[PDB]
Amino acid sequence: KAVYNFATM
Amino acid sequence: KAVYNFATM
Amino acid sequence: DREDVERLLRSVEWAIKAGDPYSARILVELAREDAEKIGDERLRREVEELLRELGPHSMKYIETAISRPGLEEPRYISVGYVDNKEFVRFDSDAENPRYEPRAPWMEQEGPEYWERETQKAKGQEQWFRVSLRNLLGYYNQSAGGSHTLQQMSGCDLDENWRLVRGYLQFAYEGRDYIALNEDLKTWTAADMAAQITRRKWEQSGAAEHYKAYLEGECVEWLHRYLKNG
Amino acid sequence: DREDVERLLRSVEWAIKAGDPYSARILVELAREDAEKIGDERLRREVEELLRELEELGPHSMKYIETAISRPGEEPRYISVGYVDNKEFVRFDSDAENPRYEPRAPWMEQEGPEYWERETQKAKGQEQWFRVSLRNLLGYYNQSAGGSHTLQQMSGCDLDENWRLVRGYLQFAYEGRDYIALNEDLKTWTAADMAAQITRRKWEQSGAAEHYKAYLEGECVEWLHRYLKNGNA
Repeated sequence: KAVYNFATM
Repeated sequence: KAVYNFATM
Repeated sequence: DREDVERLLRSVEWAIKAGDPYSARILVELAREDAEKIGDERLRREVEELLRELGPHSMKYIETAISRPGLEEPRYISVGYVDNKEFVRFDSDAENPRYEPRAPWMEQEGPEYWERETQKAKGQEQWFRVSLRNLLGYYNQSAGGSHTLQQMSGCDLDENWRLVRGYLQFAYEGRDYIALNEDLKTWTAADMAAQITRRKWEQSGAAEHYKAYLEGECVEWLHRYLKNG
Repeated sequence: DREDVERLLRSVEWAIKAGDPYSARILVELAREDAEKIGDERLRREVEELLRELEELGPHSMKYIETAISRPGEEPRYISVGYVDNKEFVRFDSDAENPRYEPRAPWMEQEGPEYWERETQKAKGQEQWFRVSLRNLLGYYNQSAGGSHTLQQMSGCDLDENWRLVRGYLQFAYEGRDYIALNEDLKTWTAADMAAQITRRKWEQSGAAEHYKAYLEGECVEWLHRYLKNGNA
């Protein structure tokens, strides 16, 4: 199962 | 004749 | 120009080193078209050599976003691997983009699994396009060139299927940008721009979200993948 | 390690593209020694193929290509080689037994003592400038002092048929990679990365381009005129 990112760079 | 550099990096 | 192609070539090496020939191949095909219009012999040669290049357990997902001057929006690719073998894949270029199984043992996960994985990919696509726009400002570079953003995340397991290392590291223009440390608590920032990112992510507690994933759902579903194959 | 050797090889290519086989083969010999101790065959093959390329190596121009190389234990090696019409006429190398600029072409053996004593003074100043700039850059990139690091400079002029200046040059590379360059107007700078943007703000605010423009337009062209005549016969 893949990760999902929160804050953008 | 060669150049001589002024301000460093 | 040559500088665009070198950025593409750097991303190939990163893609190769992270273990994703699917994105390595799309990238080198881009670099090869560009080199043949330019007519640089050393670059043309560097494309060929990368073209030539193409127990303990692990799961990794390698994600790629590619911006080109004719692309109104970048391409977004995600490929997952279990023990260095492809098992799921998403490509924004498909007529119907969605995660799809690449291994036979994956075809027994049912509908809810696939819709949620696909939901994650659609959010990741928008995250990569926003972050690409952010990086452009950090470096004060011109939007017209080629640009890549790459991500690798997942976990390594020992002989006992126990966590040894969680990882979450990013590349920009094929160069190391920021990386979660082995403590899963702090960040290593590889250049001056990435120091802006690190500050931001430290201030909003971003590491905690990734720690929870890497030590929870990530290990847990690798175990199930390991028993399904 | 592998990363150190890659920097050396990038510096080889920069030297080749700049037109200095002398710094190029010095650099690539260091790469060959390094890659034999690591034992990586891909690396060994890269070094060998750059070695082949160096083996396999009107309008008028003058170039001085300068190189500083920092190595594991101390002081960096500084080299400078001058070219007229792509042919070596002078050279300095800090590793020589009494470092000094020496003639490399026969038409240069006529310049008097005062000529060489002042050229050697410039090289001595340059070597200190290069070792100070190498330290500044280490901090700019927060790198290790134990790794290999290189800093490369090319300056000079091209002339048209009436022997007038068509283009002056002054560009820098750091570990084989483009760092900063005077633009063709000889008034503005192009910086490649964010480190080079620090250097750029510094050099704009102290008027460094005016100093280099004066050279490119004056002594550089005037002494190339004298060398070309001296080499005419």
